[PDB]
Amino acid sequence: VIKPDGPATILAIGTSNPTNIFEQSTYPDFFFDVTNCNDKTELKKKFQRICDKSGIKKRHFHLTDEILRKNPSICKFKEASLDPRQDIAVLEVPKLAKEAAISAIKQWGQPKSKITHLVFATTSGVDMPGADFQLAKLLGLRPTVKRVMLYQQGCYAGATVLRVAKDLAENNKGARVLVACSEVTAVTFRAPSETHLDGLVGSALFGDGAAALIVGSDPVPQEEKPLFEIHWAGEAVLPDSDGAINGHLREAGLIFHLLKDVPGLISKNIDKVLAEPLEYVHFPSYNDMFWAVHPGGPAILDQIEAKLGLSTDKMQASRDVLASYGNMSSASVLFVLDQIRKNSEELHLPTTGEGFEWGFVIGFGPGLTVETLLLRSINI
Amino acid sequence: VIKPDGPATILAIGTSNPTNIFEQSTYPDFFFDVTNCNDKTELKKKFQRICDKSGIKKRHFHLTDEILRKNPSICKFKEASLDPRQDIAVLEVPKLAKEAAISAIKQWGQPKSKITHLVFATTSGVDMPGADFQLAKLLGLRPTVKRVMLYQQGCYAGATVLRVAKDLAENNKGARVLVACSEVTAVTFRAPSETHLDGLVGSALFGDGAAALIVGSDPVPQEEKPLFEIHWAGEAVLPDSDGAINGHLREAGLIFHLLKDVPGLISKNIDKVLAEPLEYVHFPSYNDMFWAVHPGGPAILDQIEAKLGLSTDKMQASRDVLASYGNMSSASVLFVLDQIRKNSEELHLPTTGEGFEWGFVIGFGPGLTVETLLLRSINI
Ligand SMILES: CC(C)(COP(=O)(O)OP(=O)(O)OC[C@H]1O[C@@H](n2cnc3c(N)ncnc32)[C@H](O)[C@@H]1OP(=O)(O)O)[C@@H](O)C(=O)NCCC(=O)NCCS
Repeated sequence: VIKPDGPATILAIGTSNPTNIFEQSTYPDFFFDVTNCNDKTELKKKFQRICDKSGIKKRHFHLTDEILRKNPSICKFKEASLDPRQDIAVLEVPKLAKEAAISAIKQWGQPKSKITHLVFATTSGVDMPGADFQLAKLLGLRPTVKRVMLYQQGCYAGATVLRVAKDLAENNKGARVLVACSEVTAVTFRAPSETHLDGLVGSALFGDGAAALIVGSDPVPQEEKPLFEIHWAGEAVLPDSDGAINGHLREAGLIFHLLKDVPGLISKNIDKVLAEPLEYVHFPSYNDMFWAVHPGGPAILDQIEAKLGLSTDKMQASRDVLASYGNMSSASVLFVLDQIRKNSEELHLPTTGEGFEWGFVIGFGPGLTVETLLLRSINI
Repeated sequence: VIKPDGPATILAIGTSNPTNIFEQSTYPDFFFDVTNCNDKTELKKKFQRICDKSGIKKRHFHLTDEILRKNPSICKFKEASLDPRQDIAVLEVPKLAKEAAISAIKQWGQPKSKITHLVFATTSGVDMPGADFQLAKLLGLRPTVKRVMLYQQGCYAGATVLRVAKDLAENNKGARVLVACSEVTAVTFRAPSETHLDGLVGSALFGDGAAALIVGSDPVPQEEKPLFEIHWAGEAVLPDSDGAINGHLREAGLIFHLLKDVPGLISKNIDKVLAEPLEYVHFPSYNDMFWAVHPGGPAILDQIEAKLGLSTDKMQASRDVLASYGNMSSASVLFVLDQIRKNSEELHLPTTGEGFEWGFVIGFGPGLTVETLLLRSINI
């Protein structure tokens, strides 16, 4: 059996976001108005404070005043609302991923018939057949596409899809994996409550977006353009982090429980989490590496930056994504990678990874699970 | 980078089921009593006829008369019931898998510390952290265990976990994958209705169970005992099968809709689906192969048997699993593999695959997706 020789390589990155732009400056005005919570004046000041410090400037949402008016239960706190949230999500998640996938396939330059695998991740509702099937059908991929559907994996899923794609691409000759992460906040949209302060954080951070990539080993020279090589993939459940990030798909929708200790737990353990991939590549200085860190919140980026002694330009690509699109869960880290290669091509840098050789793709979510990938950039 | 040489090998199989046995003969009496539908006499006769022709003799359930009385909403048709269904499923799914995993690890003979990967599949509710995290924690596996959580993939998931485990084991040296499939019917439990005849099928067929396997390449001689080798893994979405098995996770739980003839569609296309792996091994006669077909119902086993001209003993292991435990979704096909292996050992057959060299693991579900794996048995 002939197995491919080279590491799993990202051959194309494409992104998409819904067209309805919501400025973070005035998001509390919209948020408290659609959920009929204008009377909760003290809670609005608290949400304004969180939004002002969120590092987010704008977010793209599928949900509008019109869609929330047509589905009033989504605007209610504890009322049965899973059915209309799912009906929106099940349709929009693969549709958004379709636009991201088309852009990734167009950038790749090869026909869609060469796609042998499909890895899809979403935390925006569940359905049978899954979003993976829906995407495959919408794009017109081969009916024999090998699918890996990753439902409800949260914010580390951007890293999980690349970890899964690594093994699929590297173990199958000629395998070209379509990776897709798509998040639509229809299921997580929570009305503000004085009893759910961690729900205000999620409401200030979560945005919509989709990212798609083509991953494959042994790139065909003068045909495919290698962007990043995946050299190591792994994860870690952080000690004493039980219940730090919980998410339950209830009748009222997807309820997130975020403890305030999340940025601190990641900072305390980030050096230990990065220990194994660092030794694989002979301990390069943190400041000699590129960083595609999931913008879970600004406090996570600020505290990883401070704990590791990183120069302020390292977290810039992550902060730019957070500023322009917010926390798009699984999609976020792939948008960061796209921004890293785009900045590199725009500035005519030595490599696709901001001039640096090695880099990290870090995602975090439920567990607390921190998913890490060691990437090598390509010389340009 | 040193990659392993051999194919992904099943090194141990362990199974588990809840202790409450419900005989199929009198199941309609229990079912119509807990759901308060004793007055629906004509529907009871129709359900009795489905249970009598189901090929199922007994099913193991976590749900009892006691648990259903303490959770009245689960016994209702359209009343909001996802919350108590989830509370039960989220706790019981990894607990059942723990028991199956312990049995698999014990049969393997190596410490649990050597497990580098965990692939979990379930259609019995969703949660963040997933059932994968919960299983890893309950077993005390390394905090760095690489996880693949397969939620809501239905009845093909038993084959998907093996396809995923194939690439993980074959692309990583020393990798030992814990495969786990666990199904508890708390979410699929549907009160009988004259307006949901598709629900009667699921009510007559779905049972509880868990199966766990240890998958790895390059077995260390005189330490590990190879049971089956995975040589090919793939899938296919059957033509003109749109909406054949639709499953929606609603407020009232998991609702199934069967818009097409599932057993008829698989039979018509099975020759075409099996074409690629048969080609890999020079088209051996179907009757010279072992069959680990998912016991979705009696019709699928009967119709594949008739279309492919199989001798009656081929579907026996699948029929024995259906008879003893019903349709345990993802877990079923792995129980069949265990039964094929067990029959082979007790009858002192030449191979672990009932004397035959090559064989198929066929899973089917939403799409209509048919997942197939080509396995080679081990000489004993
Ligand atoms: C939420 C966040 C943007 C707030 O900005 P900040 O720079 O931390 O500013 P502060 O911490 O001083 O203020 C945050 C306010 O929200 C509260 N808050 C922050 N995180 C909270 C949480 N997880 N649960 C409840 N309240 C929280 C703080 O207590 C404070 O409330 P206050 O008005 O009574 O003082 C920041 O803490 C952050 O990014 N946190 C991580 C968010 C996260 O975990 N994201 C991943 C989600 S999967």
